[PDB]
Amino acid sequence: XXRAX
Amino acid sequence: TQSKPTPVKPNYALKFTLAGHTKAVSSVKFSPNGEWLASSSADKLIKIWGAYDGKFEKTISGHKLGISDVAWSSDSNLLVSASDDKTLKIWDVSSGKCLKTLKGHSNYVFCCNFNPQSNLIVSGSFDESVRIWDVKTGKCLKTLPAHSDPVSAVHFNRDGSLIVSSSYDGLCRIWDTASGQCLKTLIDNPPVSFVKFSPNGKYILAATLDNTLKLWDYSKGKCLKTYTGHKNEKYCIFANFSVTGGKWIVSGSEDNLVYIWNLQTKEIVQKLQGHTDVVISTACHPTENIIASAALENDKTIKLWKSDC
Repeated sequence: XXRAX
Repeated sequence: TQSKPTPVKPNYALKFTLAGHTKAVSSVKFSPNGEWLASSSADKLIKIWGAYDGKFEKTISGHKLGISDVAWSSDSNLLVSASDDKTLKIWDVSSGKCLKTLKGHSNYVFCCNFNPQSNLIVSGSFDESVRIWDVKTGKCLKTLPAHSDPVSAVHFNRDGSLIVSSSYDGLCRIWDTASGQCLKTLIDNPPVSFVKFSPNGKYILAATLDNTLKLWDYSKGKCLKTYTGHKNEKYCIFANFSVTGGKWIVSGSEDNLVYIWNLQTKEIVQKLQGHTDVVISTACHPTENIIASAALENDKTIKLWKSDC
Protein backbone atom coordinates (compact mmCIF):
# COMPACT_ATOMS: atom_id res chain seq x y z
CA UNK A 1 2.66 -2.49 -1.13
CA UNK A 2 0.00 0.00 0.00
CA ARG A 3 2.75 2.45 0.92
CA ALA A 4 4.29 1.95 -2.49
CA UNK A 5 1.13 2.91 -4.41
CA THR B 1 36.15 17.95 26.65
CA GLN B 2 37.89 21.26 26.33
CA SER B 3 35.97 21.67 23.09
CA LYS B 4 32.51 20.97 21.73
CA PRO B 5 32.70 19.68 18.13
CA THR B 6 30.21 21.70 16.10
CA PRO B 7 29.94 20.40 12.52
CA VAL B 8 28.19 22.68 10.03
CA LYS B 9 27.73 19.88 7.46
CA PRO B 10 27.92 16.06 7.34
CA ASN B 11 29.63 14.26 4.45
CA TYR B 12 27.53 11.18 3.78
CA ALA B 13 28.96 9.31 0.81
CA LEU B 14 27.70 6.15 -0.86
CA LYS B 15 29.38 2.93 0.28
CA PHE B 16 27.02 0.09 -0.70
CA THR B 17 24.01 -0.61 -2.92
CA LEU B 18 21.85 -3.55 -1.86
CA ALA B 19 19.92 -5.35 -4.61
CA GLY B 20 17.61 -8.34 -4.33
CA HIS B 21 14.02 -7.15 -3.99
CA THR B 22 11.94 -7.72 -7.13
CA LYS B 23 9.44 -4.89 -6.54
CA ALA B 24 9.41 -1.51 -4.76
CA VAL B 25 11.07 -1.41 -1.35
CA SER B 26 8.69 0.02 1.27
CA SER B 27 10.68 0.44 4.50
CA VAL B 28 14.14 0.00 6.01
CA LYS B 29 15.06 -0.22 9.72
CA PHE B 30 18.33 -0.77 11.62
CA SER B 31 18.21 -3.24 14.51
CA PRO B 32 18.58 -1.58 17.94
CA ASN B 33 21.84 -3.52 18.51
CA GLY B 34 23.29 -2.01 15.33
CA GLU B 35 24.03 -5.37 13.72
CA TRP B 36 21.38 -5.67 11.02
CA LEU B 37 19.25 -3.80 8.51
CA ALA B 38 15.77 -5.12 7.73
CA SER B 39 13.86 -4.19 4.56
CA SER B 40 10.25 -4.72 3.50
CA SER B 41 8.88 -4.69 -0.04
CA ALA B 42 5.87 -4.92 -2.31
CA ASP B 43 7.42 -8.26 -3.33
CA LYS B 44 5.89 -9.74 -0.16
CA LEU B 45 9.35 -10.30 1.28
CA ILE B 46 11.44 -9.12 4.19
CA LYS B 47 15.22 -9.19 3.72
CA ILE B 48 18.00 -8.94 6.32
CA TRP B 49 21.37 -7.32 5.57
CA GLY B 50 24.61 -6.64 7.44
CA ALA B 51 24.33 -3.14 8.92
CA TYR B 52 27.95 -2.19 8.21
CA ASP B 53 28.83 -4.04 5.00
CA GLY B 54 25.37 -4.42 3.49
CA LYS B 55 26.00 -8.15 3.07
CA PHE B 56 22.87 -10.18 2.31
CA GLU B 57 21.92 -12.45 5.20
CA LYS B 58 18.48 -13.96 4.58
CA THR B 59 15.03 -13.65 3.06
CA ILE B 60 11.96 -14.00 5.26
CA SER B 61 8.65 -14.95 3.65
CA GLY B 62 5.05 -15.87 4.44
CA HIS B 63 2.88 -12.83 3.80
CA LYS B 64 0.36 -13.36 0.97
CA LEU B 65 0.57 -9.76 -0.30
CA GLY B 66 3.00 -6.84 -0.22
CA ILE B 67 4.47 -5.40 2.97
CA SER B 68 4.34 -1.67 3.74
CA ASP B 69 6.37 -1.59 6.97
CA VAL B 70 8.62 -3.58 9.29
CA ALA B 71 9.91 -2.99 12.83
CA TRP B 72 12.33 -4.48 15.40
CA SER B 73 11.81 -5.52 19.01
CA SER B 74 14.08 -3.86 21.57
CA ASP B 75 16.30 -6.94 21.85
CA SER B 76 16.77 -7.21 18.06
CA ASN B 77 15.42 -10.77 18.16
CA LEU B 78 11.95 -10.15 16.71
CA LEU B 79 10.47 -8.31 13.73
CA VAL B 80 6.88 -7.32 13.07
CA SER B 81 5.54 -6.67 9.57
CA ALA B 82 2.44 -4.90 8.22
CA SER B 83 0.87 -6.25 5.03
CA ASP B 84 -1.82 -5.63 2.43
CA ASP B 85 -3.06 -9.13 3.37
CA LYS B 86 -4.70 -7.41 6.38
CA THR B 87 -2.45 -9.07 8.94
CA LEU B 88 0.73 -8.35 10.81
CA LYS B 89 3.25 -11.10 11.39
CA ILE B 90 5.79 -11.57 14.16
CA TRP B 91 9.04 -13.17 13.05
CA ASP B 92 11.91 -14.79 14.88
CA VAL B 93 14.82 -13.22 13.01
CA SER B 94 17.34 -15.95 13.79
CA SER B 95 15.24 -18.80 12.41
CA GLY B 96 13.35 -16.65 9.91
CA LYS B 97 10.10 -18.29 11.01
CA CYS B 98 6.69 -16.72 11.60
CA LEU B 99 5.78 -16.95 15.29
CA LYS B 100 2.35 -15.29 15.23
CA THR B 101 -0.14 -13.89 12.74
CA LEU B 102 -2.08 -10.90 14.09
CA LYS B 103 -5.60 -10.89 12.64
CA GLY B 104 -8.26 -8.21 13.11
CA HIS B 105 -7.78 -5.34 10.67
CA SER B 106 -10.26 -5.25 7.79
CA ASN B 107 -8.01 -3.56 5.22
CA TYR B 108 -4.33 -3.00 4.39
CA VAL B 109 -2.09 -2.78 7.45
CA PHE B 110 0.09 0.25 6.81
CA CYS B 111 2.42 0.75 9.77
CA CYS B 112 3.71 -0.95 12.91
CA ASN B 113 6.02 -0.74 15.92
CA PHE B 114 6.92 -2.52 19.14
CA ASN B 115 6.81 -0.61 22.41
CA PRO B 116 10.16 -0.18 24.27
CA GLN B 117 9.35 -3.08 26.59
CA SER B 118 8.38 -5.01 23.44
CA ASN B 119 5.48 -6.76 25.14
CA LEU B 120 3.11 -4.88 22.81
CA ILE B 121 2.74 -4.05 19.12
CA VAL B 122 0.85 -1.07 17.74
CA SER B 123 -0.55 -1.05 14.20
CA GLY B 124 -2.32 1.39 11.88
CA SER B 125 -4.49 0.46 8.92
CA PHE B 126 -6.44 1.61 5.86
CA ASP B 127 -9.42 0.53 7.97
CA GLU B 128 -8.84 3.78 9.89
CA SER B 129 -8.14 2.12 13.23
CA VAL B 130 -5.12 1.78 15.48
CA ARG B 131 -4.77 -1.62 17.14
CA ILE B 132 -2.74 -2.69 20.18
CA TRP B 133 -1.56 -6.30 20.30
CA ASP B 134 -0.17 -8.62 22.96
CA VAL B 135 3.11 -9.98 21.60
CA LYS B 136 3.06 -13.08 23.81
CA THR B 137 -0.42 -14.25 22.77
CA GLY B 138 -0.86 -12.52 19.41
CA LYS B 139 -4.27 -11.31 20.55
CA CYS B 140 -5.70 -7.86 19.90
CA LEU B 141 -5.96 -6.04 23.21
CA LYS B 142 -7.48 -2.76 22.04
CA THR B 143 -9.00 -1.30 18.91
CA LEU B 144 -9.03 2.48 18.70
CA PRO B 145 -11.40 4.24 16.31
CA ALA B 146 -8.43 6.53 15.78
CA HIS B 147 -9.12 8.37 12.53
CA SER B 148 -11.52 8.93 9.63
CA ASP B 149 -9.05 7.91 6.90
CA PRO B 150 -6.13 5.48 6.46
CA VAL B 151 -3.60 5.58 9.31
CA SER B 152 -0.16 6.41 7.92
CA ALA B 153 2.00 6.03 11.05
CA VAL B 154 2.11 4.84 14.67
CA HIS B 155 4.93 5.14 17.21
CA PHE B 156 5.34 4.54 20.95
CA ASN B 157 7.13 7.01 23.20
CA ARG B 158 10.18 5.99 25.20
CA ASP B 159 8.37 4.20 28.04
CA GLY B 160 5.43 3.07 25.93
CA SER B 161 2.92 5.13 27.90
CA LEU B 162 1.97 7.11 24.78
CA ILE B 163 1.15 6.31 21.16
CA VAL B 164 1.26 8.89 18.39
CA SER B 165 -0.69 8.33 15.17
CA SER B 166 -1.01 10.20 11.90
CA SER B 167 -3.63 10.01 9.18
CA TYR B 168 -4.83 11.08 5.75
CA ASP B 169 -7.64 12.83 7.64
CA GLY B 170 -5.14 15.59 8.40
CA LEU B 171 -4.82 14.86 12.10
CA CYS B 172 -2.11 13.82 14.51
CA ARG B 173 -3.35 12.20 17.72
CA ILE B 174 -1.66 11.16 20.95
CA TRP B 175 -3.09 8.21 22.85
CA ASP B 176 -2.77 6.92 26.40
CA THR B 177 -1.61 3.33 25.93
CA ALA B 178 -3.14 1.92 29.12
CA SER B 179 -6.68 3.24 28.52
CA GLY B 180 -6.76 3.73 24.76
CA GLN B 181 -8.28 7.16 25.28
CA CYS B 182 -7.14 10.14 23.19
CA LEU B 183 -4.97 12.63 25.08
CA LYS B 184 -4.55 15.26 22.37
CA THR B 185 -5.32 16.16 18.76
CA LEU B 186 -3.06 18.47 16.74
CA ILE B 187 -4.69 20.13 13.72
CA ASP B 188 -5.93 23.66 7.00
CA ASN B 189 -5.53 19.89 7.18
CA PRO B 190 -3.40 18.29 4.45
CA PRO B 191 -2.79 14.55 4.92
CA VAL B 192 -0.24 13.84 7.66
CA SER B 193 1.91 11.13 6.06
CA PHE B 194 4.29 10.32 8.93
CA VAL B 195 4.87 11.00 12.63
CA LYS B 196 7.30 9.79 15.27
CA PHE B 197 8.52 10.81 18.73
CA SER B 198 11.94 12.44 18.97
CA PRO B 199 14.87 10.54 20.60
CA ASN B 200 14.46 12.64 23.75
CA GLY B 201 10.73 11.91 23.93
CA LYS B 202 9.79 15.58 24.03
CA TYR B 203 8.76 16.28 20.43
CA ILE B 204 6.99 14.75 17.45
CA LEU B 205 8.37 14.99 13.93
CA ALA B 206 5.42 15.13 11.52
CA ALA B 207 5.27 15.12 7.72
CA THR B 208 2.38 16.36 5.59
CA LEU B 209 1.69 15.97 1.87
CA ASP B 210 2.46 19.63 1.18
CA ASN B 211 6.24 19.23 0.98
CA THR B 212 6.66 19.98 4.69
CA LEU B 213 8.22 18.53 7.83
CA LYS B 214 7.45 20.04 11.25
CA LEU B 215 8.88 19.58 14.73
CA TRP B 216 6.17 19.90 17.37
CA ASP B 217 6.13 20.32 21.13
CA TYR B 218 3.01 18.22 21.60
CA SER B 219 2.32 18.98 25.27
CA LYS B 220 1.95 22.60 24.13
CA GLY B 221 0.65 22.27 20.57
CA LYS B 222 3.48 24.51 19.40
CA CYS B 223 5.49 24.18 16.20
CA LEU B 224 9.17 24.78 16.92
CA LYS B 225 10.86 24.03 13.60
CA THR B 226 9.88 23.53 9.98
CA TYR B 227 11.84 21.87 7.19
CA THR B 228 11.20 22.24 3.47
CA GLY B 229 12.94 22.26 0.09
CA HIS B 230 12.22 18.60 -0.64
CA LYS B 231 9.34 17.06 -2.60
CA ASN B 232 6.53 15.17 -0.86
CA GLU B 233 2.93 15.42 -2.13
CA LYS B 234 2.10 11.78 -2.79
CA TYR B 235 3.86 9.12 -0.72
CA CYS B 236 4.13 8.36 2.97
CA ILE B 237 7.88 8.90 3.36
CA PHE B 238 9.74 8.04 6.58
CA ALA B 239 11.66 10.80 8.37
CA ASN B 240 14.36 10.51 11.06
CA PHE B 241 16.36 12.23 13.77
CA SER B 242 20.09 11.71 13.26
CA VAL B 243 21.79 12.09 16.63
CA THR B 244 24.99 10.02 16.47
CA GLY B 245 27.06 12.99 15.29
CA GLY B 246 25.61 16.35 14.30
CA LYS B 247 21.91 16.89 15.00
CA TRP B 248 20.14 16.42 11.66
CA ILE B 249 16.71 15.74 10.23
CA VAL B 250 16.76 13.11 7.47
CA SER B 251 14.08 12.29 4.90
CA GLY B 252 13.51 10.67 1.54
CA SER B 253 12.05 12.74 -1.28
CA GLU B 254 9.97 12.37 -4.43
CA ASP B 255 12.81 13.89 -6.49
CA ASN B 256 14.91 10.76 -5.82
CA LEU B 257 17.20 12.49 -3.30
CA VAL B 258 17.86 12.02 0.41
CA TYR B 259 17.57 15.35 2.24
CA ILE B 260 19.47 16.26 5.39
CA TRP B 261 18.69 19.39 7.42
CA ASN B 262 20.37 21.06 10.36
CA LEU B 263 17.80 20.38 13.10
CA GLN B 264 18.20 23.81 14.76
CA THR B 265 18.83 26.18 11.84
CA LYS B 266 16.45 24.32 9.50
CA GLU B 267 18.91 24.77 6.61
CA ILE B 268 19.62 21.95 4.15
CA VAL B 269 23.17 20.73 4.75
CA GLN B 270 23.29 17.84 2.28
CA LYS B 271 21.38 16.07 -0.48
CA LEU B 272 22.32 12.48 -1.30
CA GLN B 273 22.25 11.61 -5.00
CA GLY B 274 22.06 8.12 -6.49
CA HIS B 275 18.58 6.61 -6.34
CA THR B 276 16.54 6.44 -9.57
CA ASP B 277 13.08 6.57 -8.00
CA VAL B 278 11.24 8.16 -5.07
CA VAL B 279 13.17 7.65 -1.84
CA ILE B 280 10.32 6.19 0.21
CA SER B 281 12.29 5.29 3.32
CA THR B 282 15.39 6.33 5.24
CA ALA B 283 16.89 5.12 8.52
CA CYS B 284 19.72 6.20 10.83
CA HIS B 285 22.07 3.74 12.56
CA PRO B 286 21.69 3.74 16.38
CA THR B 287 25.40 4.26 17.14
CA GLU B 288 27.29 4.97 13.89
CA ASN B 289 26.97 7.79 11.35
CA ILE B 290 25.30 5.59 8.76
CA ILE B 291 22.14 6.20 6.75
CA ALA B 292 20.11 3.59 4.89
CA SER B 293 17.76 4.63 2.08
CA ALA B 294 15.35 2.71 -0.17
CA ALA B 295 13.47 3.50 -3.38
CA LEU B 296 10.37 2.57 -5.38
CA GLU B 297 9.75 0.56 -8.54
CA ASN B 298 12.22 2.14 -10.97
CA ASP B 299 15.01 1.47 -8.47
CA LYS B 300 14.23 -1.29 -5.96
CA THR B 301 17.59 -0.99 -4.19
CA ILE B 302 18.72 0.01 -0.71
CA LYS B 303 21.74 2.30 -0.30
CA LEU B 304 24.14 2.64 2.62
CA TRP B 305 25.81 6.02 3.14
CA LYS B 306 28.49 6.83 5.72
CA SER B 307 29.68 10.15 7.16
CA ASP B 308 32.52 11.38 9.41
CA CYS B 309 30.30 13.57 11.58
